[PDB]
Amino acid sequence: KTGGKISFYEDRNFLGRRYDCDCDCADFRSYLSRCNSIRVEGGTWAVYERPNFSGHMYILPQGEYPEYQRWMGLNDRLGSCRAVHLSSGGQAKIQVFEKGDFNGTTEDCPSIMEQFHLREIHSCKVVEGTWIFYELPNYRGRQYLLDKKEYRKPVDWGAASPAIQSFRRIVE
Amino acid sequence: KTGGKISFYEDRNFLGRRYDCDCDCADFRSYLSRCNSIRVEGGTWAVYERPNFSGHMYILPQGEYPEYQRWMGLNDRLGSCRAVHLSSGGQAKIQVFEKGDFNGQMYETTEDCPSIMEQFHLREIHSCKVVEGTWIFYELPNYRGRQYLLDKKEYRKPVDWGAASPAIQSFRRIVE
Amino acid sequence: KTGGKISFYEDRNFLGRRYDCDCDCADFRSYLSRCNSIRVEGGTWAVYERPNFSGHMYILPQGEYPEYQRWMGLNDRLGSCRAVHLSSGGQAKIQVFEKGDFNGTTEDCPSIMEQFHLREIHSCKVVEGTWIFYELPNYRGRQYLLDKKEYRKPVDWGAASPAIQSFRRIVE
Amino acid sequence: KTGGKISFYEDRNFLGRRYDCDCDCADFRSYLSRCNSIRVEGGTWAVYERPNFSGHMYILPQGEYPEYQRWMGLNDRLGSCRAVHLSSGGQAKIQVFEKGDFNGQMYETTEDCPSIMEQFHLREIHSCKVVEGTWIFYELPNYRGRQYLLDKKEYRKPVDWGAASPAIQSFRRIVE
Amino acid sequence: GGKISFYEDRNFLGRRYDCDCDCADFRSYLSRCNSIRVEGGTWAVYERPNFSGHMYILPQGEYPEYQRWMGLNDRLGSCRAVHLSSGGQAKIQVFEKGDFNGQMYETTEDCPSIMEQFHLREIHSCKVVEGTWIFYELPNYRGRQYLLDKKEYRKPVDWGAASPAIQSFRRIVE
Amino acid sequence: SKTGGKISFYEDRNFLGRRYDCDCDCADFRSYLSRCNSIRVEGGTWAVYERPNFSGHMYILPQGEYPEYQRWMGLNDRLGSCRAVHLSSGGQAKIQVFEKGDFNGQMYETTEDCPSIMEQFHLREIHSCKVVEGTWIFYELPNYRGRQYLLDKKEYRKPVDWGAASPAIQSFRRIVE
Amino acid sequence: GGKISFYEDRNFLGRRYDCDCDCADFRSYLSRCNSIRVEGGTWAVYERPNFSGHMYILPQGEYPEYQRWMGLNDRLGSCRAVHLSSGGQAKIQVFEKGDFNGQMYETTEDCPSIMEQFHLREIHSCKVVEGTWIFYELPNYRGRQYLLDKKEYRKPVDWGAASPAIQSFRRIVE
Amino acid sequence: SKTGGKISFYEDRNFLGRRYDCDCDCADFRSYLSRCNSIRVEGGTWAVYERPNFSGHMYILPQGEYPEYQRWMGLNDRLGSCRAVHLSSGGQAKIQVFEKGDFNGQMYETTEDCPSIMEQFHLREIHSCKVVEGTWIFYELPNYRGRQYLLDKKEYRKPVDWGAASPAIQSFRRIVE
Repeated sequence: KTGGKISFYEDRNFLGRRYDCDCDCADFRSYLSRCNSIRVEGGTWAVYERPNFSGHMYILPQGEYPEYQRWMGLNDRLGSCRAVHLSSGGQAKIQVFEKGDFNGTTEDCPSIMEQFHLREIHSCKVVEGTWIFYELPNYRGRQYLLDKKEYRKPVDWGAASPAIQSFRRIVE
Repeated sequence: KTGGKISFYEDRNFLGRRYDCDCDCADFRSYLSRCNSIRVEGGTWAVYERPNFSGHMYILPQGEYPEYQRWMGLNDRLGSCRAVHLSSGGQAKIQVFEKGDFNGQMYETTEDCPSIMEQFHLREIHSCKVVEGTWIFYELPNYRGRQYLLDKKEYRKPVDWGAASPAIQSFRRIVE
Repeated sequence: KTGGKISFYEDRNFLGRRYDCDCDCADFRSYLSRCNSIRVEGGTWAVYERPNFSGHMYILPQGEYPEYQRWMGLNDRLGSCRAVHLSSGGQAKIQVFEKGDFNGTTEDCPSIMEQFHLREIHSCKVVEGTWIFYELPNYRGRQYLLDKKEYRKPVDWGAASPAIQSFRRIVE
Repeated sequence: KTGGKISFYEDRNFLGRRYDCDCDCADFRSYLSRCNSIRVEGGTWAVYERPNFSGHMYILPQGEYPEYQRWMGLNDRLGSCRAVHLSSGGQAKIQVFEKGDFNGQMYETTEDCPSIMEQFHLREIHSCKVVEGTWIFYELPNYRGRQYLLDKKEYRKPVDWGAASPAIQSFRRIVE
Repeated sequence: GGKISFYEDRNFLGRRYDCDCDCADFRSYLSRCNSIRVEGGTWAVYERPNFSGHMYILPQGEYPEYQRWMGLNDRLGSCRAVHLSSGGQAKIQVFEKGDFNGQMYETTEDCPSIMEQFHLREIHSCKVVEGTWIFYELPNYRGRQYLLDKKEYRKPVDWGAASPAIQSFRRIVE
Repeated sequence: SKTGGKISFYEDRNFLGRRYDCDCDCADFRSYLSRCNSIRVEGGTWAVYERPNFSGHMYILPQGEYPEYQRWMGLNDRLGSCRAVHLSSGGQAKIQVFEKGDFNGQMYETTEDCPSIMEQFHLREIHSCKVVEGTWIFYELPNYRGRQYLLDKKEYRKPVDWGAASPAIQSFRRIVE
Repeated sequence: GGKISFYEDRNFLGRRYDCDCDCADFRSYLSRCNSIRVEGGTWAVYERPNFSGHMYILPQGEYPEYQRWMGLNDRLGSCRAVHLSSGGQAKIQVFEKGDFNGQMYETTEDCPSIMEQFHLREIHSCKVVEGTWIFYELPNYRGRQYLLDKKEYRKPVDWGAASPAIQSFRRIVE
Repeated sequence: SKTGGKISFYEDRNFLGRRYDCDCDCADFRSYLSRCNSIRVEGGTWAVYERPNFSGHMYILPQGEYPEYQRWMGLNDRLGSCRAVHLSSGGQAKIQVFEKGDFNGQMYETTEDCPSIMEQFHLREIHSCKVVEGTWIFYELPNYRGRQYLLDKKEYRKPVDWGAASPAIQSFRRIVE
């Protein structure tokens, strides 16, 4: 998905004619008559026996495959491939109960009061992803980082005067 | 993930002495008098005012920061940095359905499953909605057999994967 | 398509947050709020105002674009991109009339007689692509190369004893 | 295209002295006693037995050749190489149709067209089948205006490009 | 910039996992490791995850069988990079007169005025016991620069000076 | 030492004009550059010289980007030679080892690797040690075999201090990097 | 391995086209060229296509305005790389006795037996007028090797030999 | 000279075992490698030495891959230092120029660039010339301005021989690479 490449050799042991794919190729049978060994430098890839992403599909993580049997393959007939994009951003979500612990949406909040009629924030638990509390609204002031765990109060993180008033999501 | 990188410059506009970090640095005061511009070429980084990750912290994601006001810093002192890891392995989950459009019993995990008859007692998987991640179905257990690839979305019948059969007995999460 | 990359900056003059795409990205608005300048190192790219390849689409060859107006853009709203694969292999086709000049399909021929009941080859003209005549059948013996022109007889290329008896297509 | 490369080795199995070509070499006898294996990392190459591209010729496309019998050579003498250029710019063409599913007058070029009213006298393009290449439609002439991207296939109505309007008056071929 | 790469089959084959830094776990990526290529740096490599179990250390080089690093099996789970450098290991001796006579003053730390720290006008000879040092003609690290990347220097010209006028010096780190 | 590092000289300010790249040491590039008003240092630390064959005023340039020569405390724009500074990463690395615990008994001091305690000294076991510079590797068996323990710049009153569950140590090496 | 890169706007902006070799045309890719970065090699750059019109030659360096290479306008259409190297430019003088006395014999070509070509047992001094040469103790380019990468050598030890036994020599090319 | 080139030494045959990379000149890697049984040469030509500080038997290794040391005519497997051979690309490059056509009249010979024919000689025009080594650039105007003509290793009986439509030539440079 970023820094990924895959190379198909017509012969075992990374010999013969060779076809290199960075992104997806619907059909490369015009370049290779067979494929008996594959190097995948980056990323994970799905390779299909036949073109336009049809046929038996095998999955190849990065690694070095000198015989098709090494990628569970059946014969030596492949014709198309596609890079799989592992979901970079995932379960970005968070809950805030502010004062104390509890009962006192998933996208950034510039204004504690505007986006949510909550005075301040004094408790909160993470579900997935990493979040960043900002002291003043608009994401200004001191920054504090929260992994995907659960925090009991402004002391479960570092902010003596819990003056949190904004929150952004990490994305990678 | 790994493979990140970040370069700190002495002067504004990516000029002066330059220190390149590719992992975490408990001290770069023996290299850089000050910091006045940053280039993040990969990853997300946590930069610190003082060595050993003390002082004020600023979170920098990829990009080109020609002034320290551009990462909202209070001055040009920095002495340590750490790479925020974004939770990947340990982020995805799945729900598999016994009877077509999500009828029958609804089973769910975020682990894997080498034998669904052993793990879940089902023989065939007729449907499923993947909450998060990308997954692989294999016709037979122990992960051998025909493979079908599933991304984050829903599957009313076994149509979207590449078959007209329900036949599967193992699946696995992709982490790289 | 091979050795291509594109970088979106949220600020003019290649400043600010930056998102890098190798292959296609259906949606990157979670990474960039705006886009005011683009570097495309390799290949040509289509960028769409909105995600999943919808909206106004602009085309960017490799080059360096410091304001959106420089890629004919309208505002600073882009959300998805796709690399365009310029057809590598094209009008691979050829005609053979053998003896003399004339009246005496587009894929390789191991056997002059088997694939076509033609004795030998003594004339031929190219339409598109590069072809390679082989002396003996099965692509053996002397090799001769033909660009996409038109040849009058075995002397329009180099093969005194015109013993051509096979033909392969170039692919790049 | 350009960006190719090819490496010649003295011994079999990619061993011995190594000469790397990235463009055409009229002589490499002052470098390599012999040639017994080749690695083509990019491009398609024409290798020659004698310097100044004389002698027997063998055509090598990307790949790993550990013996000279593997490129069907007669022995290990080589002294020159030249990079077969595969005809790109000058390979594609288009046919544009005045009336829906290819009714009306049928017009065709392989050049470009900055103003189709000027070039062809049509006001709107309702259909077209692209024989070869990838092309760009712009709503207005001189290539400004809305852009739609077309690959090699057919278009019954103006549906496959991104509009419900026929409005166009310029188009261009992509060469890179 | 170090790199280490784990292979699940002998002779650099199978699935491959790459580290640029420490890694507390690879069990999710590789099930066995039977060979390694270390392209930068030297690594502590551990049997289980979280840097535990038995530890083998690996410098640059290509290891095609786990025995070739003395491992007892193909089980490995974490690795962190031996980065130890301790740039804190430089010492220099400076003398008032030449050929290492006069008041002699040893320092492991930089010096912005030797007139201030040491009450000396010139330096006429010098021993570098450890490290690499720049000599400045003026205090506050300005003026003519001289690089002392050797052992001993008996008169100023040895470091390529035509005057004993040197007033500050500092160490190069890497 | 060695490994990668690179240096670029521009005729004009802000990284403009004819450019010259030093990969290793070059004693005269006067034939490529008429002067030098800006430098880029990607790798390593360089000494640059006003005149060829490593003479004249020298300035030292670490990694960094120097848009005009006053940024390298330069005096003019005449430069002619470039040397890369090797900054040895393998120098003083001493280690003390004792036959008794808590630093008692016989004590040897050394700076070089040792295939065998019993061969070069007359200790079977090793019960305490001091690391004076560098970082070392202890082995269970002679000739750098057996279990490995990684020892850095600290002190060790008993074996368990370096992780070992016994005093059995019979070889050691220093690290080089 | 040379590279040159054409930009259609001043200051390295706009569409960009890259050459590794000669190129008879860029009109299909760029309409103007207003600045160039030459990262390897030196280039003849031509006004029109097919290496015609006026010619400007460009070595490594970053040219942000076409005037900075002395061009009269932003029109350029082809370029080929000045590769001229003429490795044919090496000459060596060898002498029978030392300090450049004895029979003296000049050659621009290699020599597999100096006993055969020249009727001499040893070489006792030598002048390298141009190029770089290896000296072999035995004929047919075997035996102890000595590298002559300087100007003059008055006795064998100068090239680091402890005997005048040298019997063949050849030039290094690049 | 300078520019990129690299050299790799392996402890064991066929590119196995501990590895050491020389980027520039290294005088003692005995502390990294115990011996050397295979070498990879990516860039340039190297002189390798049996013993440290550039002494012992030396062998010369061009680009290539040498799986055992007999492939570099080696005698044993002791190596200790490495020097990269600089093979000057800018040496003898002579040029003769005449005031008359077909080599008549005054004739100057030179090897260095020349901002002005009228300043350093008393020719206004240039009608013939010989290039004895290298390749040169003729300019219309003094100080390397005006129209450029590219001259290689040949001879030129009249101006049109180098492409020019007139004898107007008033400066010239040699190429360096």
